[PDB]
Amino acid sequence: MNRHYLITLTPMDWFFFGGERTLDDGKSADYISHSNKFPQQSALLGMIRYQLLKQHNLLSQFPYTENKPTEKEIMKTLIGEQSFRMTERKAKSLGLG
RNA sequence: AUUAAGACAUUCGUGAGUGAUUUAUUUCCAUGAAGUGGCGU
Repeated sequence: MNRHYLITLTPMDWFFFGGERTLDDGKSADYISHSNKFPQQSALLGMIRYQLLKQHNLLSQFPYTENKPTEKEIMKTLIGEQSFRMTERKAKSLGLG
């Protein structure tokens, strides 16, 4: 009913985890891009959602579509209807699928 | 779907320009074209 897994990630090559991308904003990029030693938990959650959408073959491919609202419902109940945001940081549930 | 995706440390570039294997050095030093007469007593 509620199965728990342990997921181990083995780096097969050199990895790069993004930073602030800038000490300011506007249009500037950073000439030196530094790698965080750890990814954000948002990255882990998005990886889980993407892999779940890969197992159940419901992926967003090539320009743009509307994804067959029944498929929209199944994707909502699989991965949730929304990404990780800190607006719902006090919500009692993860809000995902 | 995850501070994400795309991005050759690459383009142009003669190991080239000036440079006498030249300067100094006697094929020279020593050396007899010389030696001897013979026989007919």
